[PDB]
Amino acid sequence: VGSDPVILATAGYDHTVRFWQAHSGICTRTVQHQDSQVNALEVTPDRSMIAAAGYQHIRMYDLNSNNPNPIISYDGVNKNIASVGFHEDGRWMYTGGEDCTARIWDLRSRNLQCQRIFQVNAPINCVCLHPNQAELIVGDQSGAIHIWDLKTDHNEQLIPEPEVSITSAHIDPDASYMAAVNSTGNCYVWNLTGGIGDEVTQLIPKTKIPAHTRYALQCRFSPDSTLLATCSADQTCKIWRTSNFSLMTELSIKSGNPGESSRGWMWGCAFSGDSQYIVTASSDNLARLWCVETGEIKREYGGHQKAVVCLAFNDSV
Amino acid sequence: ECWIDPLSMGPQKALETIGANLQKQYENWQPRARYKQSLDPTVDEVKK
Amino acid sequence: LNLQGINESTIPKVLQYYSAATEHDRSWYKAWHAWAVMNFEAVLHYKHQNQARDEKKKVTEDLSKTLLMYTVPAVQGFFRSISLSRGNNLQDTLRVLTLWFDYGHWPDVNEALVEGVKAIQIDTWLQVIPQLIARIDTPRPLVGRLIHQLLTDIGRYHPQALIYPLTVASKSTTTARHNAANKILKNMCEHSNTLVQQAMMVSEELIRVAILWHEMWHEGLEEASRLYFGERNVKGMFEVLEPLHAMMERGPQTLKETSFNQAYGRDLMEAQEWCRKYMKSGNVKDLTQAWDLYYHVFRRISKQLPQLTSLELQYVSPKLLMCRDLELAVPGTYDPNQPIIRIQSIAPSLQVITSKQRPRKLTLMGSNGHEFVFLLKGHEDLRQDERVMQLFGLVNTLLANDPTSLRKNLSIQRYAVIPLSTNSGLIGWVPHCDTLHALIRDYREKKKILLNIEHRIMLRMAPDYDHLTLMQKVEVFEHAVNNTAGDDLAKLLWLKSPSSEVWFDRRTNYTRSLAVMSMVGYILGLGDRHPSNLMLDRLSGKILHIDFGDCFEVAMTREKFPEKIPFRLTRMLTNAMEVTGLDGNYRITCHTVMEVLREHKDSVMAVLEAFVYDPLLNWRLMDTNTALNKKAIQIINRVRDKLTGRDFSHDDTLDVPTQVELLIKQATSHENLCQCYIGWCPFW
Repeated sequence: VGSDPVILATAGYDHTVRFWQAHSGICTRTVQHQDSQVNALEVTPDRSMIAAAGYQHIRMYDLNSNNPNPIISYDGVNKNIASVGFHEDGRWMYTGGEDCTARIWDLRSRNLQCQRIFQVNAPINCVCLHPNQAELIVGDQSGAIHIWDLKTDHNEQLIPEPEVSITSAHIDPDASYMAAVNSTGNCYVWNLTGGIGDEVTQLIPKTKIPAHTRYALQCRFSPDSTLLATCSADQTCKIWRTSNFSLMTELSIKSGNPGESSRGWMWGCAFSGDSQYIVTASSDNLARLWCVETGEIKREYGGHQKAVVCLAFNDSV
Repeated sequence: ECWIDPLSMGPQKALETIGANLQKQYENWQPRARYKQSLDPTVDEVKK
Repeated sequence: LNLQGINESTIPKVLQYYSAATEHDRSWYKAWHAWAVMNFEAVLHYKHQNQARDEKKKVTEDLSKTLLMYTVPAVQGFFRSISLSRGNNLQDTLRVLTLWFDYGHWPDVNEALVEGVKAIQIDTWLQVIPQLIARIDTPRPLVGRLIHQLLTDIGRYHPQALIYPLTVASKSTTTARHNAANKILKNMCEHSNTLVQQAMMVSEELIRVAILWHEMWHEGLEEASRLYFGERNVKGMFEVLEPLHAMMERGPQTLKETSFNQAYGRDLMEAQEWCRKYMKSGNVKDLTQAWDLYYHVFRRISKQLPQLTSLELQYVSPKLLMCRDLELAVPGTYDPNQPIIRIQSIAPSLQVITSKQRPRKLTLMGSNGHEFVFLLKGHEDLRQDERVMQLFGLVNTLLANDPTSLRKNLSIQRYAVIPLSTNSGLIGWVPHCDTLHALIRDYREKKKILLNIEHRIMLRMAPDYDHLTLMQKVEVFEHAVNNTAGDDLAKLLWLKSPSSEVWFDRRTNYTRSLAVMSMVGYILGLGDRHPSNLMLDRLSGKILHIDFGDCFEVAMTREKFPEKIPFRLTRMLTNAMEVTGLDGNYRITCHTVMEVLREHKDSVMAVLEAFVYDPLLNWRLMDTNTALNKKAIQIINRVRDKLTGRDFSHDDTLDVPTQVELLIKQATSHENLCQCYIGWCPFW
């Protein structure tokens, strides 16, 4: 799990976090997570310990040692933790909850209490750390994206569309484009002005992609920054090319038969180390390692009793 | 039943109450005797 | 006004106009009503501009002359517009009360009111007897003296309209209310005397019936256990229990109270000895003996309470059994036009309903010969319901006047509500009704369907449903809705109906009545509409709403399980309607109701403002908060915005079709429905 270069954790409503192997597709070890589900996993850049954000506790399990109890159980929060970020230095950790109060947690510090807080109006649905490690993008249920600066605290609130919950938002590693997604199924792309010291961070609206008919759930650029995977409740994980914003490949898990209601929502999109493959979790209890160019399920992972809401993927050498 | 309306008191209490009153009534005539009620008894219960 | 607005320059102009109109047509109702309401708005505009400017010496003295310049015209005008309307004066009469209560302590406003009260007919005031008695103890002397004198003359003609609310005031806890009520009763006695004695007894006996000693001890020990074991509030625990000891210190007045003091009373008095030893010693071993005795009787009571299925008058209150051919009339039946349907006799048995609150089922025989069934609720304040029924009366009047509504036979089904104390009161039992939950339960037991099937499917798919995120909840909810055929109510409405011809009429009535109460409930703010709180008439098919405990978006305000649904428009109700959907009868009916209410916004606003501002009902708003005046102003503003149609966005006014469409989407939205507490049953 830890000693293996690739990691692929998985977790959902069954109170487990199963660490698979990409080359085989065999469950190496499970880990218990009582009292709640897991809403979002996250491997640390150092790769020393995974994270598991749940209900009123951000837990962080060990990746190297096997079968251990949670190393950290950061309590003292409420109404779930929607997401978790991680600072590339490995000191700071970000979260977002439904209490309308973003936070930052010092792993190095022994203090249980958090460090800083950025309260907002509506519940925070998603966090995303900007690769420069200076700006923290923060979506919410009212529609308001924010950019809480990590040095000046100057939040530049911005609402692409009034009264639509923005469910996820990601920014590519090259800081070129930033994508956002809402429950209507649009994909608002924003061109990042090149400011670091100035921190202007001006968001220039490029294209409203009519991505899906029904609720969209997660978007994420590739490390190449050529592709933009966009998951939704229509059981299709579309992949949009960054240059033309066109549908290069449409990965669907539909029945192929009109008599099949609520097969399962698709909310997984993690690119491979080189953007050749793409992992994808679905509510049919099955992870799926897709192929980008062809669009074929190479391997299927099974054994989860309940739905699968999270993924983790780490090819860091 | 034993000068007690059973449906007024509800089923279970009424059955206990009638047994108690019936004991008192008999205790007017024979006050020095061991009374032992059986209320909707089984066969073993009657045997013992 | 529509072009310019309300400001310093328009008011002198629009008054010049309405004055001319009044001159050219003296008799014309609308010319006086518009002049009066305009003056009244010129009052409240300059009052709120004083608080906006002066609050935020000479200016208030100028304001005295300024408002009194507009207050005396308003009063004289409303009194003339009351006589002319002769049957549609509700709005005008309430506006008179608001003016009287606020400014009537002034000599000049008092004079105008005195001349007016003489001129106006005494039948008009029967509409607003609740609002008058609410201010029975107004600190201002010149106001309160004229209230008494008016009530006196309401006593001398139509005393049946006064005895019930007066008897409730006469036994109020606060000293000034009861004193005023008794002083008025002293004057009422000379005219009749028999009425005062009868109503005082009947009400005392009904209260005794409404809450028995063992029921009071049960609720008291529950509260005292939560204070002691939960909060560790020992002095507050004695405050809960010491009234119950003083309650029994009257003694056994009925056979039920005798048998209570026999069985428990000895232990309670012994537990009081340990309590009184603790008061002068302060020992844990002393007070634990009292809680042992308290939990002994509490467990015995809890065992008894299921067995109390019925109460006989011979035991519980023999006074009421003796009562024959009372002149005191049946509650909420008195009409000045109809002949008084006085109480013939009370039935001997009381079918106690097995619920959380354990209501009784009182039934009275009328002198006309018809039986009148009631529901005797205990520890549930019914003054809200009384005020809400006054609102429904007004709305029914408005729908009767509109021809479109009249042609569609639109109306709200309402029932009698008669308070007896701050806790208890009588509710009129609506016959041929049963709760929606009961109907669905009985259909699903017939068809062998699991009652909690949708909930079980959800917990199977995701056992952490309560703790799931919003998107997760929406998925689970939708998966349940797709995997359950939601046709139980439509199907059972068909099967129940004897013939198709009747079924169609029942379904038309059902759809229209539902739409009417959806819009009215939205404006009023009525939340907490789970299927136990709405009932269906098994003959007419009309829907009935009950237990309006939550109003003015209290459900949205509360942190725990907040409800984001304006009115109940669930999938099962939609299926019960026409196959096409809400687009047909439901939408068209909603448009008509909304248009009429918007047209008559002034009348609706006047009624709403009076009861909200009432000090007695201020408690509910204060509890919702976390001063009192600021909270009330915000609530009124929200209601006004809904009638205008600016509720969704203040900047842009919305037309009636647009507003209705947005409301329907919000009510039926999956995201909003999922958040709702599971007891609300968003799946049915």
